[PDB]
Amino acid sequence: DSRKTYTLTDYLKNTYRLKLYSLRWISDHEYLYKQENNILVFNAEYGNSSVFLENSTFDEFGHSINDYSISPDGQFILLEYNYVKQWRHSYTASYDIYDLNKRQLITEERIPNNTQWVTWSPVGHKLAYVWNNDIYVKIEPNLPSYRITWTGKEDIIYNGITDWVYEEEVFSAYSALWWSPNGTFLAYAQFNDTEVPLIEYSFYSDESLQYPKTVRVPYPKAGAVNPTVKFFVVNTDSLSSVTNATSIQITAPASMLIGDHYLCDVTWATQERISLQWLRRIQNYSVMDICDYDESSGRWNCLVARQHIEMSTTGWVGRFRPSEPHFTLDGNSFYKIISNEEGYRHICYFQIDKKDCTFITKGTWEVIGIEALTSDYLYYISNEYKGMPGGRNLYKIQLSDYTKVTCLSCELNPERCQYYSVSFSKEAKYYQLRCSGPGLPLYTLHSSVNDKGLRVLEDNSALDKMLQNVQMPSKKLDFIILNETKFWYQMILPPHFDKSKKYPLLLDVYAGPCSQKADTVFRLNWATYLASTENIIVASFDGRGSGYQGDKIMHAINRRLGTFEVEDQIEAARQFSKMGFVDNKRIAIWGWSYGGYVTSMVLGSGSGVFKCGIAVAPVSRWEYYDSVYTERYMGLPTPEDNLDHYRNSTVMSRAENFKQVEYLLIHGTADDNVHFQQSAQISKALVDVGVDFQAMWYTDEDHGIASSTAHQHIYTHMSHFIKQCFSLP
Amino acid sequence: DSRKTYTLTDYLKNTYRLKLYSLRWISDHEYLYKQENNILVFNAEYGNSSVFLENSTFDEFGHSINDYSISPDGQFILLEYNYVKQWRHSYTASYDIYDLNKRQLITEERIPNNTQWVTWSPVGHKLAYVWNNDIYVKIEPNLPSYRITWTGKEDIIYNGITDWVYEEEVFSAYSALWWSPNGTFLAYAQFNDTEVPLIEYSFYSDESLQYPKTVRVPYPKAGAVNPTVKFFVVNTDSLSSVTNATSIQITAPASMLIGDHYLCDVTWATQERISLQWLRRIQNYSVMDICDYDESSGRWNCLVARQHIEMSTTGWVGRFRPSEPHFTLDGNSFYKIISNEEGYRHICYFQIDKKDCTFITKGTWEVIGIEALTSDYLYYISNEYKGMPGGRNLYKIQLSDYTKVTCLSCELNPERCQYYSVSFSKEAKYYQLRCSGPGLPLYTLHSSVNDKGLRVLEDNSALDKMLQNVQMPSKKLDFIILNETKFWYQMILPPHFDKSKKYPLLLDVYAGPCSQKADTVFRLNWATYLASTENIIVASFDGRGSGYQGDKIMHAINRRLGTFEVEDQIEAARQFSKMGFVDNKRIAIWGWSYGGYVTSMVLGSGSGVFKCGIAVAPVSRWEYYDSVYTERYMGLPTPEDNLDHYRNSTVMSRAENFKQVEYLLIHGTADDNVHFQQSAQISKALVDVGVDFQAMWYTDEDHGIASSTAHQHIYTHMSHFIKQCFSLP
Ligand SMILES: *[C@@H]1O[C@H](CO)[C@@H](O[C@@H]2O[C@H](CO)[C@@H](O[C@@H]3O[C@H](CO)[C@@H](O)[C@H](O)[C@@H]3O)[C@H](O)[C@H]2NC(C)=O)[C@H](O)[C@H]1NC(C)=O
Ligand SMILES: *[C@@H]1O[C@H](CO)[C@@H](O[C@@H]2O[C@H](CO)[C@@H](O[C@@H]3O[C@H](CO)[C@@H](O)[C@H](O)[C@@H]3O)[C@H](O)[C@H]2NC(C)=O)[C@H](O)[C@H]1NC(C)=O
Ligand SMILES: *[C@@H]1O[C@H](CO[C@H]2O[C@@H](C)[C@@H](O)[C@@H](O)[C@@H]2O)[C@@H](O[C@@H]2O[C@H](CO)[C@@H](O)[C@H](O)[C@H]2NC(C)=O)[C@H](O)[C@H]1NC(C)=O
Ligand SMILES: *[C@@H]1O[C@H](CO)[C@@H](O[C@@H]2O[C@H](CO)[C@@H](O)[C@H](O)[C@H]2NC(C)=O)[C@H](O)[C@H]1NC(C)=O
Ligand SMILES: *[C@@H]1O[C@H](CO)[C@@H](O[C@@H]2O[C@H](CO)[C@@H](O)[C@H](O)[C@H]2NC(C)=O)[C@H](O)[C@H]1NC(C)=O
Ligand SMILES: *[C@@H]1O[C@H](CO)[C@@H](O[C@@H]2O[C@H](CO)[C@@H](O)[C@H](O)[C@H]2NC(C)=O)[C@H](O)[C@H]1NC(C)=O
Ligand SMILES: *[C@@H]1O[C@H](CO)[C@@H](O[C@@H]2O[C@H](CO)[C@@H](O)[C@H](O)[C@H]2NC(C)=O)[C@H](O)[C@H]1NC(C)=O
Ligand SMILES: *[C@@H]1O[C@H](CO)[C@@H](O[C@@H]2O[C@H](CO)[C@@H](O)[C@H](O)[C@H]2NC(C)=O)[C@H](O)[C@H]1NC(C)=O
Ligand SMILES: *[C@@H]1O[C@H](CO)[C@@H](O[C@@H]2O[C@H](CO)[C@@H](O)[C@H](O)[C@H]2NC(C)=O)[C@H](O)[C@H]1NC(C)=O
Ligand SMILES: *[C@@H]1O[C@H](CO[C@H]2O[C@@H](C)[C@@H](O)[C@@H](O)[C@@H]2O)[C@@H](O)[C@H](O)[C@H]1NC(C)=O
Ligand SMILES: *[C@@H]1O[C@H](CO)[C@@H](O)[C@H](O)[C@H]1NC(C)=O
Ligand SMILES: *[C@@H]1O[C@H](CO)[C@@H](O)[C@H](O)[C@H]1NC(C)=O
Ligand SMILES: *[C@@H]1O[C@H](CO)[C@@H](O)[C@H](O)[C@H]1NC(C)=O
Ligand SMILES: *[C@@H]1O[C@H](CO)[C@@H](O)[C@H](O)[C@H]1NC(C)=O
Repeated sequence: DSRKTYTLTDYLKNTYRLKLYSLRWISDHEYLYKQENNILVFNAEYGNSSVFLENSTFDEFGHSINDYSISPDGQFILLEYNYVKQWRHSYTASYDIYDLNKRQLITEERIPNNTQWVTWSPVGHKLAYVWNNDIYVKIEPNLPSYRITWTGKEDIIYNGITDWVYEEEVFSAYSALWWSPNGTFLAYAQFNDTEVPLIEYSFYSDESLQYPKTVRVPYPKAGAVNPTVKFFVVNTDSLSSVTNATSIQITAPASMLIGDHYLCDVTWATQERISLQWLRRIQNYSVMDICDYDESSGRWNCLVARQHIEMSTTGWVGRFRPSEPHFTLDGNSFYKIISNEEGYRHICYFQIDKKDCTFITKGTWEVIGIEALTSDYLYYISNEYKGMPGGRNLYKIQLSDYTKVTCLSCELNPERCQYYSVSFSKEAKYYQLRCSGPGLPLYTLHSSVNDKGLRVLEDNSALDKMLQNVQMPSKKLDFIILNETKFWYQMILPPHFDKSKKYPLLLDVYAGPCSQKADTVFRLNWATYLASTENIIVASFDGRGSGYQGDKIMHAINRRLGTFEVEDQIEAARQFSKMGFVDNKRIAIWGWSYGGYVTSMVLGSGSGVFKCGIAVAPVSRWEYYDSVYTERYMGLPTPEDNLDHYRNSTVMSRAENFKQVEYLLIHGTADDNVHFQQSAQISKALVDVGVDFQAMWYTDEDHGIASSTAHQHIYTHMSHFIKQCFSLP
Repeated sequence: DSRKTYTLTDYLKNTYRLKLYSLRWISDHEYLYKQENNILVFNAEYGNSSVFLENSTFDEFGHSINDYSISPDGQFILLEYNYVKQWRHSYTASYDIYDLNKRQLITEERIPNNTQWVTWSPVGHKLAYVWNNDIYVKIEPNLPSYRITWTGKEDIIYNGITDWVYEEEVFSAYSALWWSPNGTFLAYAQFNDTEVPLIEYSFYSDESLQYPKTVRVPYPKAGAVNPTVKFFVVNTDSLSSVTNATSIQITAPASMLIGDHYLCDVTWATQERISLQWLRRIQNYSVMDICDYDESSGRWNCLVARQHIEMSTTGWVGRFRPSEPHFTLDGNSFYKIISNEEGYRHICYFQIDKKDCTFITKGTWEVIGIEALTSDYLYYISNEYKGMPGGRNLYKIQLSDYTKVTCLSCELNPERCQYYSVSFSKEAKYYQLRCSGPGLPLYTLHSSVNDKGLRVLEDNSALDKMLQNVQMPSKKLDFIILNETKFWYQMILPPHFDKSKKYPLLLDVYAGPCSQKADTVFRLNWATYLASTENIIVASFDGRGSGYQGDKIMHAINRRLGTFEVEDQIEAARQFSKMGFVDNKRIAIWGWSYGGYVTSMVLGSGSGVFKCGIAVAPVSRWEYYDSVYTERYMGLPTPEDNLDHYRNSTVMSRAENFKQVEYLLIHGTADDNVHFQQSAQISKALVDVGVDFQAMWYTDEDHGIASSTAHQHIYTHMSHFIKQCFSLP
């Protein structure tokens, strides 16, 4: 075989590039798609298109446009520019609105620079935005804004946007604004961080900055004072009739008000009914209130007969938070993913004023998400097919007959396609299927009326042809049985893999709660190079604490992070050794974030199994990580609750055992998420017991170490380290 | 040779210890000396002693005593405890006073906790102390304090103590208090840092600390707003319990008041006469005022006829600051080191009211310091002997006939002893000589009247016996000639050095202005180990910019840091690499502080001479370092002054040239001096150009990286790096 291999430069320079097909539904039968910087509009039924916005239109706009957003009535387009990233989801930007009918930029009453969030109403062309921590509404794009809040205050009061911890750990979004279905009402949350402590770190900036800047962020570490939250609804239709429209507060239930709590979900049911879910700071008790607008009082009332409790005796509520409800059109019932009596997550059907629900799916597999609901069908993704917890398919269940469940994707291309996601048009008339592996991604379009495939949108035939000239690695997905339970693993195997040889092995770890590192997804990544060019097996194992296999497995680490999930990676490496194609003297481990924590715990365990390892941006002590994530699994770090385990589960306490291994510790100095502090404390502990190790800081990089140069630098540095460890030239 | 070598553990565990003999003169004929934690008093003439304080005296004291200070009259001892270090010289502590006559600890009116500086008067037993940035005076140890100042304010107003930059770069001390010779008057400086910007950096502390602390220090970087200064004198004999004390201000001369300036020296001449030197912010102009008490007005007057101006056309004034004057007994004349008309620093004799001084020494060598003055002789250290700028000897010059100069140390033991310092008794009746090399240190006592050698105090004979058992390296000191000028170097050569073999070579560099790395001092350090155990030659070179050889050499880098001193280290290595016994494939370079900057500039030069190097806490860009040191050499970073060269002399601009060398970059995170920022910007520049390198941070370590565990860890890490570079096992 004289074909080239997949090299590090190939990875770092994106030589072999996956094509996507990212579309945006603007209706029940049209979508937008960018082609040669032109935005085209496509007809789903026939596949013909036209130019929606010529790629030259904003030549002489004077700025580079980052993104765009069409009003639901298609009368306007919002153009985003001057984009400046903040955390994982947050950023600020400038906005212009372009009038499509008269084909002209609107120059009057512009959205201000440094706007934090903007969203159209779901119907028409109203806008809500947040600027300097207060909410503003525009009824018409060219006309003046109406201010909604006056309490906004940098780092203290957040209206309509989340603070750091709610952005990262509860909403996975910066926005905390929710328009009603037809745009009459605007709901929002207000966060108060007044007594929340600040994480402080230096940012060095360009070489020209003489004094470093101190970045200061309200961030509650485990056990600290959390932000408090209030919820409001305003009637935007009243805005042009009164000077100052009233924001009506909906208070949390008494069972939440007795102590610390969170708002964790907001979902509109009808034009005059909203559901809110609340969670206790001890995250095993959740309450949903269903609240109706009282026209005679202008108030929002939440009948106790409509309140729904969710709790767990074995762990926390939800995979990472309570699931979202999907209401029927009349808003009198809803479907929601709930853990059943056997501990498997399945779809339950609720009437709003009845406490007991009815499970409509069951079995020893789980529903991943509900994707669409019509009058006749519910569409969901699950890992049922072939009992592979790491596969994903789309299913359809008849609402009048639950025995009628159809798999829409399972058999389309079963060899190539075992991991799907879906994108439905506005009334679920069409759907795009996206297949992520195990073969090359395939994107296809389907009609819901007959479930027939309309056409292939992207098939990655260009890449298929390129990769034919490369010695690519293969991937095995399989399981081992421990204590009568199947635990799944994957291996990236070198080309021409030969079972009678002994290969070096790298264990690639994450292993946080509900994680999944063994799956059917196709990836071109660092492991690809390591296997293809360096003949290293790269393996991953999903042990106790891992997700999508029921609560018996997921809740095994409840109140006990740093125990079974760590031990199970060690045992996985033992089991791989027993398979006979692994060089016992050359087994390494690596991970990022939680995977950095686990790597570090494994390297400090004294097991003798691992020669070396690499931790990137590790957690080292749970008291240094945020409250919402940490306490979900660990409870509170007090003598009365779980302080003893918090104190027993640190990396630093294992420092002496690092004498036995080669370690490389890496961290970005501007990491707002897992603070540089965490690695600073690992290194001090290692120095204090006289252990030699290797280190690398990345100036001004955050948790993703994702700038183009730093990305290339880190993988280059790590490659040298691994190769040296394994005596590879 | 079956003998052991000098190993890394020997260096780190201090297995081979130099003995010292630290005495404190308390009169013209007695000194104090600590023996077995007893404090003994010695008669200089006969060498008999008595116990002054038993080591058992404070057995039940209840705190460990950090240090002590006996009052000049022997009646009290000040006991220092609860020591907490601040910067290079600053610290706070608690103090108790023990009355030696009544053998009792004083319990009334005690010195407060967290005291910043304490000092006895020079005669008797008055005390002055600074607490909460204000000055207090006690006339008797058991009596209440008189508060002298009321303006003290943390980080803003400093009375009687220095701020960060005056401590490090001006006074080399935290105290800004100066008692008059008999204690009548107490002079002091006040610093005002109102508009000085703060450097901010994180401090992580013990693992128990949930949130990192931000340390904030008023520190003026090059070109930034500097502290301002005022000077005052108070009469301690006329203090009142009923009224606040009156401090008299002495203002700076008008030629200083015109712009930014510094107070740089304070020296009392008589009981009623004080000298002050001031320095312009452009540090090539200095003025001395001589001020006399006026008993009828109670004020201090400085006659313009007694003003003495000092300026430099080629550089800055003084080696690092204007030199201190040495007044005669009547205070009508003084001696001071000044650069002569050929640029060599020699002793000049001034009359207080005459502009012209008379040089009393001359030659192509320099006076290092003035050590004592009597009516007949002035005693000084110089590098005259054998024309060796890296040796030091004690001389006396007859004040009535300047042709009569006598070397007092040169011939005592010329083979062992070529580097001396001295400590004279109160009226120069006796002196202690301290020989530091090139043989083992030797401490001897002498009488001035006929320069008799009275006795050997400590000869290090025990260490000599031990060292005969180990294969110690040798040291060569010699010179190369670069266009017509001798430049000196030293090499630490392996045991059994064979000039027909080719050894690897490490260049140990500092090379700051007025530095000297080639000398006759005996050292037991990391180089000792590298030569003795690893057979590496460790060389050092003093090129342009170096000290003690005249201003033509020292001022060669005026306004041009990072040019000639860098070029000259490359040239030295180029020359060493041709000498016959050097392996030109294995030459390395390392340095700390200024030496880290030079190392980094050398590695970024593109010379091709060096395989690898190590930079510890380097300067990387002059705009990041403090105003007083930086501007002394570089002027101000403005377009009108020297900005272009500030911008041309960074490490970051040379990043691309690091592609052909191996570099290790090390910095402590709590470096208040050369901020971690400076290395953070180097790393980012190398990442940006795609250059791989090695790094190590030291959490919570400062510029010295001097904690016991961090010290051992750094030298261990550097040793592994150099051995790898040189292919040494
Ligand atoms: C965000 O939450 C903070 C509390 O964490 C609220 O701050 C508190 O506001 C109350 C009422 O305005 C303050 O009480 C007042 O104190 C003053 C004395 O200074 C007294 O004159 C008043 O009669 C009353 O007692 C309280 O000082 C303040 N507490 C803190 C810790 O700042 C704040 O109002 C919340 N903001 C919003 C928009 O919800
Ligand atoms: C330490 O130095 C600071 C900085 O120069 C001194 O503060 C300054 O003090 C003067 C005199 O009080 C202030 O002058 C005032 O100016 C304002 C204009 O803002 C004017 O309204 C008044 O007529 C007055 O003249 C000046 O503002 C002030 N600057 C500051 C604090 O930023 C301070 O007095 C010095 N402290 C000591 C103890 O020497
Ligand atoms: C050191 O000893 C001196 C006396 O020592 C005598 O020892 C002889 C061997 C010889 O060298 C002789 O010349 C020398 O004098 C102590 O001196 C004494 O000091 C006290 C003062 O408190 C007086 O009472 C004595 O008169 C005086 N003797 C003389 C004439 O000097 C001295 O105190 C002692 N010093 C120490 C620190 O122990
Ligand atoms: C709109 O109404 C709100 C709520 O009443 C007003 O905000 C209050 O303003 C007063 C006076 O400044 C404060 O004391 C209250 O604390 C405010 N409450 C809130 C909820 O912010 C707001 O000022 C009104 N704006 C206008 C234009 O009248
Ligand atoms: C969007 O829904 C809202 C709420 O139901 C509608 O506003 C109500 O309209 C009804 C008329 O059927 C009236 O009884 C009320 O006066 C309105 N109530 C409120 C809360 O304002 C609104 O008209 C709907 N919009 C559209 C376009 O149908
Ligand atoms: C939510 O979790 C907490 C913490 O585990 C539970 O509180 C425990 O309650 C048990 C039984 O009532 C007590 O014996 C313990 O003292 C509590 N745990 C500790 C050690 O803090 C609570 O019961 C859980 N709630 C649900 C719904 O199961
Ligand atoms: C000694 O001088 C200080 C001058 O400040 C006096 O102390 C202050 O008096 C002022 C009144 O002008 C108060 O506002 C302060 O609180 C006082 N002290 C401090 C801590 O600043 C003091 O009274 C003077 N004593 C005499 C005898 O004159
Ligand atoms: C310390 O020196 C001071 C200053 O010369 C002496 O104080 C003077 O002494 C005479 C007494 O003979 C008085 O007439 C003067 O008024 C004093 N001057 C001042 C400024 O007070 C003093 O004698 C010396 N003190 C000691 C300890 O000897
Ligand atoms: C102190 O140094 C400054 C800076 O080098 C000197 O100022 C320069 O002097 C020359 C000659 O007059 C001028 O041509 C330059 O333009 C001056 N300014 C600068 C910023 O370079 C000053 O002359 C020096 N003083 C002494 C005593 O020599
Ligand atoms: C897409 O084309 C539509 C034209 O309708 C006919 O197209 C023929 C090719 C055939 O498939 C017939 O069945 C169709 O009736 C037109 O109406 C749409 O406006 C076009 N859409 C876009 C976005 O270009
Ligand atoms: C602009 O659009 C046209 C589509 O016909 C295409 O030829 C051209 O390459 C596009 N340019 C950009 C900016 O990609
Ligand atoms: C946004 O900032 C730009 C650049 O300074 C300015 O010209 C423009 O007027 C600003 N836009 C708004 C809405 O204020
Ligand atoms: C204390 O002092 C005695 C007196 O000579 C000395 O010999 C002894 O060894 C010392 N030991 C201590 C307590 O340091
Ligand atoms: C110093 O602090 C200790 C402990 O609080 C206290 O007992 C002592 O009195 C303090 N000393 C003085 C002189 O203030």
